[PDB]
Amino acid sequence: PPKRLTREAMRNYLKERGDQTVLILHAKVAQKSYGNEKRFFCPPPCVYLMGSGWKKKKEQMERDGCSEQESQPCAFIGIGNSDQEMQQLNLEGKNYCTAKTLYISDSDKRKHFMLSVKMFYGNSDDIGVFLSKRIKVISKPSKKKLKNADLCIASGTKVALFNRLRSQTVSTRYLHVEGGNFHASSQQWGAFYIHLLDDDETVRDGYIHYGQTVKLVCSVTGMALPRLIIRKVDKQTALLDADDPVSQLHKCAFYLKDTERMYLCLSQERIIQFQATPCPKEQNKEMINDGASWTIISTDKAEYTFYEGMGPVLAPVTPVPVVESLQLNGGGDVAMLELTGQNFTPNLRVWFGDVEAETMYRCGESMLCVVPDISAFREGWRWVRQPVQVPVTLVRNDGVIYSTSLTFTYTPEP
DNA sequence: AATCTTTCCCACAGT
DNA sequence: TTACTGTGGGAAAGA
Repeated sequence: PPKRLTREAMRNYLKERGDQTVLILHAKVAQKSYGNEKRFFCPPPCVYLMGSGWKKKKEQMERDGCSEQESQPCAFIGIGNSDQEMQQLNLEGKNYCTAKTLYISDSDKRKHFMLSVKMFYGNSDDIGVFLSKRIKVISKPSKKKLKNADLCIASGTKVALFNRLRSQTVSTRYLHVEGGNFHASSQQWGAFYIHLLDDDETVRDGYIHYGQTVKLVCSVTGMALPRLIIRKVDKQTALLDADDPVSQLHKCAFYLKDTERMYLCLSQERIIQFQATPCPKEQNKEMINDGASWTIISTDKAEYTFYEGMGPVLAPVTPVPVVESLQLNGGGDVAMLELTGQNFTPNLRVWFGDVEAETMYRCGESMLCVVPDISAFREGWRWVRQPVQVPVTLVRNDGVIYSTSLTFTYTPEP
């Protein structure tokens, strides 16, 4: 039968933390296909397997007699209904795989959907079903123009940047940090924070408009580009006088501030600067290189982390709970902690460090638990003598551990 | 009338 | 050459 997590096994986990993590990276918007069209999601949704637990799991399975294909994690992806209209992803040799041929027909009437990722090992042992964040279905890019918060880009949020032509032999390329440099990758795409700057030269809020100075920061490596002025393009000109909101899937260019019309530009797989030509017709326009035209789109991320605290289990690890936030109560006579998040179940207990707490399930989004007494952690303490911080972890009845990034602090009373 | 969003159509450059 | 395929741009339709 399945075993409950022991205090010792929790201690061992807390010491090492070899979690298995599934990340799903995708755009927040998808353009619908009309008729027999296939307009593929771009950038292509990406599944990443993160953490040292994938290697540990793989070694455990092979020691127990699995071959390499049997221990290989497998993934299928689709857009959230029936059927095995799900497309296979190849994760062999890679950390990750992109879903390059997903689309949504106009016969689908949903205004929003989630990607569904189904995972199992090559021996057919179920891992489970992992959901993306919400994706809004759009008809096509505008323009021009804010009341539609969903179609605008807020300062501090993440964007992908890709470079297309209508038809080319060469692969669509995506801004992606790799090998210690910004590159225009055919295989992976980065998500960049887009920071609006005080254009004097720090954080400034609100939505991004053409003609504003922004900083692009890789959400993964923290690498940053120089100050850029984001400008609007149509066909092959950057419009110098546009100042309307930047919107989903619009073409734009990045003029390197204080430069003699140099723009961020791709060259094969390299990111360079290229000089625009001044345009004799009208002076409020500059002709740009095709490598200097980028499509911008807001990006999101679903992340699930799990660990077999008591060894292999027969139930899938999913639905994986995610804790958004922690709220202290008091309240009743008991010190209570409220957890808000997703995928909660009555088979979960909140653990404070290596101490299991009485936990009350309310719904998939809410749980309460009894804050252990400080002596719990500090033997003989009859009150909080100095601050004590402990990790908060969710644990399932079969010993699977769902780590949280959150802690709880006991603070001395003033 | 006017303006905006959705759907439909076509042509490009690659198979 | 003709036939077929995603994609951007622009026309037509619907709101």
